[PDB]
Amino acid sequence: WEVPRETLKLVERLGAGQFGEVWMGYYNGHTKVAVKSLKQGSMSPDAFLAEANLMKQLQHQRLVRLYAVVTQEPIYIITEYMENGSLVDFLKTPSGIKLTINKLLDMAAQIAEGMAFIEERNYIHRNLRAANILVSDTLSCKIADFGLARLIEDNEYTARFPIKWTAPEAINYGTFTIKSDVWSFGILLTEIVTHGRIPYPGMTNPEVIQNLERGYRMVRPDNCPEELYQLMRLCWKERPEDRPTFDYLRSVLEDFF
Ligand SMILES: CN1CCN(c2cccc(-c3cnn4c3N=CC(c3ccc(O)cc3)[C@@H]4N)c2)CC1
Repeated sequence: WEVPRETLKLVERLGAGQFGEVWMGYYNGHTKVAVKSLKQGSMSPDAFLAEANLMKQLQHQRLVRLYAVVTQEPIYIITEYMENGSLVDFLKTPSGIKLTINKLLDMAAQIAEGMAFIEERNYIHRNLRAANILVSDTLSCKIADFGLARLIEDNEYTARFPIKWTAPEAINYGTFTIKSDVWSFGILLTEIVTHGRIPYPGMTNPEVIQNLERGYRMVRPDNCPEELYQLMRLCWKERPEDRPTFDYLRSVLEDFF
């Protein structure tokens, strides 16, 4: 997986944040890639490279594909390039805003498909939200930053804490399982149908927490199909055992229309 830095030309910076940068570049002259580079001192090379190791372990059409790593300073992780960047941002563009419910649900289904694979392999995401989904030129969706031992923020590698996607038992006890990812997925569905609106709009993180102690659930978003809302409400059942599998979520979303 290790390559000489010479095999890579970084062309254009796509973002910079607290822990490093992401660039568009070319690999072996012809392959368009994205390159995540570590800012020295942010974390150890091993902590950074764990993300690459997880992409080695889990390969799937709905998961972001690893091409290579460079393990001398600055450390690089090299992946496939996704023309439409992060789903959370794409949804806010002219093209994104004009997507039909049909196409949005196809995208939700692809995300449930990738999560169904993670579930079947007995991994967890822990960081599931529209920010961590990448979108290709043909609107195919790929899950990034899965299986990490840590919770990530959106400003680490671009200019911009994810309490709003976190299930109650994870807030209260630090219990993270595939069922807390199912919770996060229900929140992600609200992002998809509102063309990228922040969850619990006009609540701060502490207010969300106070509301969840009282059993609060977001209302049906404007224009959201009622059946899709009922799917959301299943993802948000208080007890993790009452939440559906991703296998089921995928099957419902795939055949939705
Ligand atoms: C016209 N478009 C051009 C591309 N733009 C854009 C903006 C921000 C990120 C991306 C973009 C495209 N691909 N990727 C991106 N961001 C992070 C990636 C990544 C890299 C390494 C890693 O370990 C995990 C994830 C990745 N593959 C693309 C969006 C607008």
